[PDB]
Amino acid sequence: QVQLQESGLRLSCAASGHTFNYPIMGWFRQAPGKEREFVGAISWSGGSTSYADSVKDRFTISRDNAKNTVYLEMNNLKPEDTAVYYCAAKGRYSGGLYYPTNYDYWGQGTQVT
Amino acid sequence: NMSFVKETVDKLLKGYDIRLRPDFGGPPVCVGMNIDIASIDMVSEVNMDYTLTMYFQQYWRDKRLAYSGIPLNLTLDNRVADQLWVPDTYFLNDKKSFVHGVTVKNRMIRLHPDGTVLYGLRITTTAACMMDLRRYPLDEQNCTLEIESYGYTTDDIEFYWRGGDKAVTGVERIELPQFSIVEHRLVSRNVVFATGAYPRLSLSFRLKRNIGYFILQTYMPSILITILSWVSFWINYDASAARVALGITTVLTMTTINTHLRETLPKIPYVKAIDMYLMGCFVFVFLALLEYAFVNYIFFSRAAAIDRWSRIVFPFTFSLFNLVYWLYYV
Amino acid sequence: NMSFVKETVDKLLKGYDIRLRPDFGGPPVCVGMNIDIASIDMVSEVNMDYTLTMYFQQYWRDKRLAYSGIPLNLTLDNRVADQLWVPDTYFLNDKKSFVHGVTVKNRMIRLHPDGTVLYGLRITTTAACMMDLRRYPLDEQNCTLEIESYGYTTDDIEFYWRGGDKAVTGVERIELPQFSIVEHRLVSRNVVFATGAYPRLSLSFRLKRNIGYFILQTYMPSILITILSWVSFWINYDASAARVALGITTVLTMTTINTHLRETLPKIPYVKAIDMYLMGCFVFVFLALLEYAFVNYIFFSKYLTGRAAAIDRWSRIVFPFTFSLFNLVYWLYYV
Amino acid sequence: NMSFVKETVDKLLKGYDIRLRPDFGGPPVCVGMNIDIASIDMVSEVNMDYTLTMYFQQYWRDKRLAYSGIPLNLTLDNRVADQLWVPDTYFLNDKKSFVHGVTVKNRMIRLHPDGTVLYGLRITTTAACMMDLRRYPLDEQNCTLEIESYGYTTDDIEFYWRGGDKAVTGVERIELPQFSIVEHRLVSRNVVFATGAYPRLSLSFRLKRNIGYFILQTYMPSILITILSWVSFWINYDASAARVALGITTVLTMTTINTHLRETLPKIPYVKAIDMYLMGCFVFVFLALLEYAFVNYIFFSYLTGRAAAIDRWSRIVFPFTFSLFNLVYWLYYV
Amino acid sequence: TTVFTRILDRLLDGYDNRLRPGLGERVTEVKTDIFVTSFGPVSDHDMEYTIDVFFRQSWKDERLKFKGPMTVLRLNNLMASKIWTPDTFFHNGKKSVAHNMTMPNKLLRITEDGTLLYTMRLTVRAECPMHLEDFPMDAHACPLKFGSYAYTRAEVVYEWTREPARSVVVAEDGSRLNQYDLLGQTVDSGIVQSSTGEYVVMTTHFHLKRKIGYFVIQTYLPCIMTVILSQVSFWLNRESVPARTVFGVTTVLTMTTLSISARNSLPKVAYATAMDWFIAVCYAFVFSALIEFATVNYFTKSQPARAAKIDRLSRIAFPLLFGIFNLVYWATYLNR
Amino acid sequence: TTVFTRILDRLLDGYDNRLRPGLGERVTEVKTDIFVTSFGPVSDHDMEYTIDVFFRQSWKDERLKFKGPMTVLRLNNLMASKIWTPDTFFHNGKKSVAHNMTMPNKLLRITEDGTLLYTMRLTVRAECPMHLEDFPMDAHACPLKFGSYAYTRAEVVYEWTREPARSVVVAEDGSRLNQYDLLGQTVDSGIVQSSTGEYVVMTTHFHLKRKIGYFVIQTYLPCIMTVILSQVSFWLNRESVPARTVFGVTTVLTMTTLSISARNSLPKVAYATAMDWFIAVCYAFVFSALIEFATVNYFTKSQPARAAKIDRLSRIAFPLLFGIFNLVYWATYLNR
Ligand SMILES: *[C@@H]1O[C@H](CO)[C@@H](O[C@@H]2O[C@H](CO)[C@@H](O[C@@H]3O[C@H](CO[C@H]4O[C@H](CO)[C@@H](O)[C@H](O)[C@@H]4O)[C@@H](O)[C@H](O[C@H]4O[C@H](CO)[C@@H](O)[C@H](O)[C@@H]4O)[C@@H]3O)[C@H](O)[C@H]2NC(C)=O)[C@H](O)[C@H]1NC(C)=O
Ligand SMILES: *[C@@H]1O[C@H](CO)[C@@H](O[C@@H]2O[C@H](CO)[C@@H](O[C@@H]3O[C@H](CO[C@H]4O[C@H](CO)[C@@H](O)[C@H](O)[C@@H]4O)[C@@H](O)[C@H](O[C@H]4O[C@H](CO)[C@@H](O)[C@H](O)[C@@H]4O)[C@@H]3O)[C@H](O)[C@H]2NC(C)=O)[C@H](O)[C@H]1NC(C)=O
Ligand SMILES: *[C@@H]1O[C@H](CO)[C@@H](O[C@@H]2O[C@H](CO)[C@@H](O[C@@H]3O[C@H](CO[C@H]4O[C@H](CO)[C@@H](O)[C@H](O)[C@@H]4O)[C@@H](O)[C@H](O[C@H]4O[C@H](CO)[C@@H](O)[C@H](O)[C@@H]4O)[C@@H]3O)[C@H](O)[C@H]2NC(C)=O)[C@H](O)[C@H]1NC(C)=O
Ligand SMILES: *[C@@H]1O[C@H](CO)[C@@H](O[C@@H]2O[C@H](CO)[C@@H](O)[C@H](O)[C@H]2NC(C)=O)[C@H](O)[C@H]1NC(C)=O
Ligand SMILES: *[C@@H]1O[C@H](CO)[C@@H](O)[C@H](O)[C@H]1NC(C)=O
Ligand SMILES: *[C@@H]1O[C@H](CO)[C@@H](O)[C@H](O)[C@H]1NC(C)=O
Ligand SMILES: *[C@@H]1O[C@H](CO)[C@@H](O)[C@H](O)[C@H]1NC(C)=O
Ligand SMILES: NCCc1c[nH]cn1
Repeated sequence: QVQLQESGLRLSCAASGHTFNYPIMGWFRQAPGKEREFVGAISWSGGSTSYADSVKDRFTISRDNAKNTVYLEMNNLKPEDTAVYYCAAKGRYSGGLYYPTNYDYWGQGTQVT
Repeated sequence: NMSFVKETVDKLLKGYDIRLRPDFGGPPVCVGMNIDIASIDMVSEVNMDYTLTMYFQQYWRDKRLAYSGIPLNLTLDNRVADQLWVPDTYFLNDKKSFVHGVTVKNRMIRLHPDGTVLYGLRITTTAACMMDLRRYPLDEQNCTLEIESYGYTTDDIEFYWRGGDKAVTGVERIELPQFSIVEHRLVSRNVVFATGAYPRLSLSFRLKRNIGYFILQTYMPSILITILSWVSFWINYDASAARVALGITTVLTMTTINTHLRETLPKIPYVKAIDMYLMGCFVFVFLALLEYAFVNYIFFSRAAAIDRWSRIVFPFTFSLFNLVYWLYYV
Repeated sequence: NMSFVKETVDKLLKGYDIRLRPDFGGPPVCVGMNIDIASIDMVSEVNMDYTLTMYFQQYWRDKRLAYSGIPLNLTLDNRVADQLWVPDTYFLNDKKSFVHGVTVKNRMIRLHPDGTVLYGLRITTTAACMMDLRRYPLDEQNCTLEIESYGYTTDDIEFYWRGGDKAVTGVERIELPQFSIVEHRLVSRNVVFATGAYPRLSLSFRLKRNIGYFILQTYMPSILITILSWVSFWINYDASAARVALGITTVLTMTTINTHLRETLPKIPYVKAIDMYLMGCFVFVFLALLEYAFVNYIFFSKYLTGRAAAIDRWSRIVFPFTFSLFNLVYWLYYV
Repeated sequence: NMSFVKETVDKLLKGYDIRLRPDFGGPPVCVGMNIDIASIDMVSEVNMDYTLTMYFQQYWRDKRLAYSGIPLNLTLDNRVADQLWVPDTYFLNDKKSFVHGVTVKNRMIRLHPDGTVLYGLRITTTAACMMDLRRYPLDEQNCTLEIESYGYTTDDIEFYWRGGDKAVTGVERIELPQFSIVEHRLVSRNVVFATGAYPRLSLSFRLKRNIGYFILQTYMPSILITILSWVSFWINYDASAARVALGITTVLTMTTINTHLRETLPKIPYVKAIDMYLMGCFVFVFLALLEYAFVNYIFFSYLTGRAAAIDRWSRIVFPFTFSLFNLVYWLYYV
Repeated sequence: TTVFTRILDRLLDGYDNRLRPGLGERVTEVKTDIFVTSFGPVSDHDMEYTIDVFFRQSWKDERLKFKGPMTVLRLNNLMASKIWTPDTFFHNGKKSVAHNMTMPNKLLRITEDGTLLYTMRLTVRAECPMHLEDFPMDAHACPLKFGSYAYTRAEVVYEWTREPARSVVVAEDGSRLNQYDLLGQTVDSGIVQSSTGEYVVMTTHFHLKRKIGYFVIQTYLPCIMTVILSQVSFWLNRESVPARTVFGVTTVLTMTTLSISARNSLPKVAYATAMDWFIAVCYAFVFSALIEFATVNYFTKSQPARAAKIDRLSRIAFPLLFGIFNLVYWATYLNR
Repeated sequence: TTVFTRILDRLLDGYDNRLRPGLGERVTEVKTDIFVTSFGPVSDHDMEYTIDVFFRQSWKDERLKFKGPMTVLRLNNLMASKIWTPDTFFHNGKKSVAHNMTMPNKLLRITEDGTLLYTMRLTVRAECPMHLEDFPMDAHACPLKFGSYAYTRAEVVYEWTREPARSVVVAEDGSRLNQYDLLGQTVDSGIVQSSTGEYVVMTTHFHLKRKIGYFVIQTYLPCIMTVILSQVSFWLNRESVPARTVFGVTTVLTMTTLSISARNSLPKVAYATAMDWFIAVCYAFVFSALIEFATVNYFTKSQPARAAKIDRLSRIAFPLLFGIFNLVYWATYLNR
């Protein structure tokens, strides 16, 4: 089991447990009406990252193994981005990165406005 | 008595469309899978995979193949599998797999009067499971065999471990040379792809590397060679040839071990516990020659002190390093 | 109904000439493609190749296979592909490759009512990757998978990446031991052969080789043995046997590690970056031995001992400085 | 006219039962074999087998396939081999074999007007070659290729080498790296298994191993090392460090070369006849260390006279003894 | 001429090859025999051994009764695909290939009474467990088990063609064993239980005995040479510190080198073999002999009488200790 | 739409793939062409070399004459199975595979005049003789021969499509040569007599030159350094007997290890090529150094005046002799 904790513009998602078994870590966001959607993802090594079209070259995802943490950095914020953000972890073989169902563990929603 | 079964089987197959699955418009067909693990063969860290051999059975219900008047459930020849629809099951971890063909393509088809069909194979795969070698050789491993339907989504086909927890058998009889299977787990889930949702089965083994070979054949040489380097302290400083010979040849033996032990496991970037121990032993043999050089420099520029202090410092420091290493990795 | 779909499918294949492509006389047929990489398993420097497993989907339009009445998809059994036309696409870089066939030939056929066919394969290829090891192991490498149609020229078939840059997926599923994928690229172009033009897609990967293992394994033993050689400076020149044994055994160790590490890489004529460093360390230990021999010749062959001590301290202050300068130059040049 | 040949070939394959051999009820069919070798490369000792590439041709007579009106000799496509009956030969020694398939399954079918059929194949085979390494590398190996009928007993088929001793060709043009084909033989025999008696042709080669590579790699360094031990005898008697280092490093080098040369050949439970030389040289170096230790013991435990006498005796005896052992070894083996 | 063609055609008159003979009547009996043409190398690294055999099977089929001029007719391999045959397979096979050179190496024979014989040439790479605790003085009993795959005991039952000991017979010339000796064999039959049902499986155990003549000159002789090097290290005087030092250190180096070399050419295992015990004891002897010099050189400066006493005691004791250890080791292992 | 299906059906009506064109009228002239996409690595160990080619064959078949809307029909590979094609094969091939990724990699085009074009992607692993007398500085001419298997010269005759110089073409990017340089190719045709008859054999030799940098850096530099160590061993004082002894010792040990390491790379040729001569000369140098050291040590006490002369002679002679040996060796071998 993998435990993830959120802190936080800049946001941090820590990780503890069998982090090796769950390499990909993803960020999702949700408005009170709008449903959960895939904001971004980063692999275990951190050399490969993916972002949604609506958050291209404005968001940034970095990975540090000092304490198994990832950092999401927002630039050029807009009023439509006010939402609660989740950090989740994916298994080794669980299919596409863009679907919340594949991801197993979820971090507590952090509100941003 | 005999021709009756012949005409019955002929009647079953004529008009049978292999292309269309059972219940094309109906609910999805439930395919109950079952595995008997014949033996888990070699597990190469170099190849980052493990070879597996397994009797792979799967049950489903095709109402098209229902027959009556023949109480004996028929065990048909394997060739009839060409004439029947079967699930498009496959593996994700596999890199090179094959069905055995010794005197016959190893398959079995068993039909039942109600319409249930049992389809069995004897498969041998080379399934890839990535391994975390940071704690190597004191590491745990998780190696998984995963089963998917290639074409049919969850709306068309459905999987379930037949027999529940008892679906996979024969694991207890397996005796790997080094690894030890501490437990196995069966999981069934639904994986969402771009095309759609697909059914997933998974059989995950937890492997613990038994530690009675590397501990005796790898760490002990280095430890004994470090003690060998420490023996140089008790020799008097005047015998320069003996001291330098002992130190330099200890370094030579250490690097010989280092360059001859590279055939153990493959290229990986991060440091390993074995590499940490080797590096500690290397530096500990080096500081012996370094402090001997300091002894010579101070003497020829009082020194027996340098040596006396060293005789207790080096074993104590190495013991501290060993305790730290064993506590950290165990 | 069950029999309705059966007779519809039978009607579809009836009169279907697999020898002729769709729109035989008309303009070329377009064939979108998607690749989902399961993993890049091997990257062999001895063989100059790399293994790659992928789900390869092709998508085209065939008006002959259009059907009506049935309002949902037809996910047909993959044996139907035996009696249908499919594009003849091959990877120009492949050496040994195969379609996975565990329990069934891993293929899929999906026909849509408008006539569009989706054909999926599960392929493994040992693709060739020619690579320059001049900067090895501090090297930023490139590999490619190079798709092309064999039978049909550009006048009969068109290739494009379905979904643009998002056509290739699963890059995050690649976790090589030593390499890290910096960034990939997709290219489409027409290549001219003697027979004629041909469409041609190219997937490209830029790999960066991790360095820490190379450091800990190969490099710091060389620096360690160099300072072993240097230790001979802080020994009285009278004890000739000690300095002789130290220097000569350091040279022997250099030879041993060099000849035990050279065999790993292929036979590459130009000197690699690592070979330069090993030769530099060899030169340093060799010069240490030579200058000791020079001191011994000067002394043996009051005043002379002063010259010997002067040379010894000069070497003591010069060798670390020169080696640090060389090491900094080497690292800065290659980084 | 192509249509005439068309209808003739079509008529030949009407009522032709592939299941039944030619002359099913009559006397056995005679099959004449012919071989043309291309290479015998990769004569592996570790694998105990050799790779052979061969054009293998079979001649027989089939009355069912006789035709008239077409004077020419019909060279048909290889696919026709599936329709016609062909013999069922098989190699006993083979481990892995295959027919070449570059652009076509490499086969040839030729029909003569009198019903005679010629069936040619291009086969690669990895045939087992058991080797007696008790004289390695000074050995002369004998190994063969056996060709047997699987299904048909001697009463249903009989083999013979077409052209007598000229059946096998290309032996002269074969150049192995570390071997030389001295002689070759063809033999025909009957083998009686439980089921019945079957024919067996057999082509046997006697290969002779070269020596220059082996001597230059293995024997000469041992000679140089022994001469270094004799230098250790000659150098002094009281210079302990020089003599002791020279001897102990002589032993170290001997075991080093032993380890490097021990991995080339496979496991066999006897002296390989090259191992004997290494053990002899190791024993000589060992006695050099032993006599040096004896000299130091008698000297340190009058005495100088004894040490000088023993040194002279060793330096005059050891080279002579080594030469005698070398001559005995070479005369025994070579 | 054409009589046999029409006989063969009449045999396959609606003959369904997908049904076992006597499907609803009784259990078909498949008498089988094996002729091991060759016993390939036993690869301990790959935990397997190869065999090349003529696998024979024989069963009575009522549907293939006939009446013709010749009692027994021998057919090609095409008829084999067109009739029912058993589905025998090897339980412990790894990757076995049915030879296909020239044409498929099989034969089918049919008799007037419906008796049918079916033989095929096979190459089986079978895995057999090995306990290397007594390595290299270790015997093995590698099994070869085979039986039906689809049909159970009630549907098919196998049997040995003749008396079981004589059923499996090994060709004399075809040994192909370098470091093993085929010390006879045994056969047996039994009923294995599985989830699908109870199957009939027959095993044949081949008894092999490893030969020590290779491993002795591989490992055990150089180790003894190094131990005697340590003994002559003892025999030297006390003044020459570097001589005894270089003996000790080089002996340690050679011991380590050969110890890793011997371990390298072996399969990985989680316990110490006899060779491991021997190597460890030899390493212990070498290290003991060097620390004895460490003590002697330490004590030589002050009160050398103790140094002489311990040197004499070590010279007396070390060869005797090594000799009794070797005698105990060889008596323990070679006697069994 | 469906007119082309009717044309194809008409073409394959009364068409037999077993009979070549002009079976009793004329000889079949099969023009051929090769385009080498990639010249695979040259494995000197296996006496072989790999190559990847688009092998093209063009011939006229009057049977396949059609008049239709389109001039050229670009059919798929499936038609090639139901049509006559030449029996071309490579005489010197070892183990070749015709790539069939996705679909069989075969291109078939039919022209209205009956002309055919049949292309296919091959990976040929051919055998190349290697006269390694001047190893590692030896050029080679690796051949590739091909021709019909079944048809003699009187039946099928091959030709180069365009002029022979431009016929075989090598792609520029596809080198795949690590330690070899391709110095162009030469093509030719000829007649080979055999047991069956005369056959047309078309040959193309690829000229290769070894790249020396890897071998010089791997072998000659370490050997030169070791002999230089033996040289500088002279310059020390005579009384330091253990010093010069250990120089001679370690130099010989290092040279033996380097000789073994250099030797493992070559194949099993039974003749000293050029590295064997260099290694033998460097042996002779290091052993001469150690031997004359032993000589001067022997004379160091009885006649301590000739020792200085001998040392001076050694210092002036051995380096100069080695230098002239290197000069003559390199001049003789490089110029060849
Ligand atoms: C070695 O490593 C592998 C790989 O990481 C581990 O496998 C993981 O194993 C765990 C334990 O089995 C798996 O966990 C579970 O997921 C199941 C499927 O989940 C979803 O799907 C179902 C069905 O559609 C939904 O109902 C559900 O809401 C999810 O959407 C669950 O069914 C499991 O439930 C169990 O736990 C819960 C919570 O405690 C209970 O309430 C249930 O009653 C039930 O007991 C479970 O949540 C995990 O999915 C695996 N990882 C994968 C597939 O990537 C191995 O466990 C590990 N160890 C060993 C020894 O192999
Ligand atoms: C690993 O290494 C390989 C080999 O070098 C790299 O592959 C080259 O990759 C680049 C992309 O980084 C390719 O550049 C592309 O070619 C396109 C042309 O395709 C055409 O061919 C002709 C062009 O005359 C036309 O028929 C037609 O346009 C075809 O499309 C260009 O369109 C691309 O862009 C350029 O032009 C436009 C307009 O002028 C500019 O705005 C762009 O900025 C750009 O300059 C581009 O040039 C190149 O073709 C590849 N080589 C080969 C031989 O094909 C891999 O990219 C590398 N890996 C990585 C990850 O970079
Ligand atoms: C390499 O080593 C192998 C050993 O494995 C040699 O093989 C033997 O080769 C010899 C000669 O080539 C063979 O000798 C011949 O056997 C023939 C078989 O005939 C059977 O004939 C009757 C049957 O009732 C019986 O006599 C008996 O059962 C035979 O087995 C004989 O017909 C031959 O006879 C001819 O030779 C003899 C002797 O010269 C004459 O007196 C006769 O008149 C007649 O001319 C002959 O005896 C032997 O059988 C082979 N053995 C095996 C096991 O195959 C290779 O020859 C050898 N080759 C090289 C190059 O070194
Ligand atoms: C045919 O196979 C079925 C398996 O589905 C057999 O059915 C069962 O009988 C056994 C033994 O009594 C029980 O353990 C199972 O629980 C039964 N399962 C059912 C009825 O679904 C059946 O006996 C077999 N028949 C023959 C003639 O072999
Ligand atoms: C047919 O083959 C025979 C075999 O020798 C030969 O003599 C004859 O000349 C051939 N026929 C022709 C027309 O060449
Ligand atoms: C060889 O084996 C194949 C099975 O893959 C079989 O179809 C064929 O008939 C056999 N014989 C030949 C000559 O190919
Ligand atoms: C291999 O090539 C053959 C050529 O006939 C082809 O039929 C087969 O499909 C190929 N195998 C594949 C694509 O896996
Ligand atoms: N079996 C899922 C294949 C796939 C990949 N991508 C989309 N579908």
